[PDB]
Amino acid sequence: YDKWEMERTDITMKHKLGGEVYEGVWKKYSLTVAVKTLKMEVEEFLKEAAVMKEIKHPNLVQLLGVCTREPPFYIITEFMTYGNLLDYLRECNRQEVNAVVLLYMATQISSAMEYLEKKNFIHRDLAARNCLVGENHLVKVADFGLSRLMTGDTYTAHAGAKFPIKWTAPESLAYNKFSIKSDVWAFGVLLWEIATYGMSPYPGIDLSQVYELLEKDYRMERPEGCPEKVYELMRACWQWNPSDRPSFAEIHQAFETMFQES
Ligand SMILES: COc1ccc(O)cc1-c1c[nH]c2ncc(-c3cncc(C(=O)N(C)C)c3)cc12
Repeated sequence: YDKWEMERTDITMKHKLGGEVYEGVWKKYSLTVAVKTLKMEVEEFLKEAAVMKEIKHPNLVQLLGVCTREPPFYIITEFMTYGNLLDYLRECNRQEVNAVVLLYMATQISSAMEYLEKKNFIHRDLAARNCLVGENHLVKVADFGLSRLMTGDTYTAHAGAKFPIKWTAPESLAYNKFSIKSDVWAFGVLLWEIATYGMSPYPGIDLSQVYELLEKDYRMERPEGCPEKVYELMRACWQWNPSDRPSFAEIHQAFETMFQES
């Protein structure tokens, strides 16, 4: 798609942000942008740009342009001024980022995931570190790793793939299998990260025993201050059987109701 194509000279790099990711300026609009460069495999990078062209949602990071004719290749996106959600929650004023703001953040993220669910994408690395925060608690999900997968289907990760174990669904840990329901599992963990203002999940629990614990129905306990209804949602996301987990449309509806009633 050539409406997306721009010359690399249209952008000036201002600050390196790691991970081959720069804060840049789109000079004709004096616009601050994020720029991902390639110093992963080329074809993988180009397909990631291709997927992002199809994505249009208020809570998914918006593609602005690509430079894909000649190396080095660029993917240019909107810039989210406050950076990743994990550090944002860890460093925030909790009187400002209070319970209703946490609900608002969860509603936004579930809205993005509902859109992906509907458009046959999976994310596969849903976590606070991969959400970005703009002004007035706007949250966007980073969408650079999206894979096409018809919502009824399963992706099998390449042999020897390494996971973020504590965000990873049981079926992914055991069988390298991913679906939108494994994104639902990860969303549950993300909810826990939000509720704890960015605590690390399963604290102190040895990574090699996480799977064994999950199969015996161990789950993280309700965070201090966490509303019971939100915790119930976490627990639904963490059902062992992927088909028992709620869809993102249901999750989003549930949060929309909670947020509106707050
Ligand atoms: C081409 O865009 C990307 C490619 C890779 C990536 O990981 C993210 C982005 C991305 C898009 N919009 C963004 N808006 C803002 C920031 C950003 C600003 N400041 C600090 C941080 C941060 O938390 N750390 C550096 C740890 C992130 C990143 C982005």
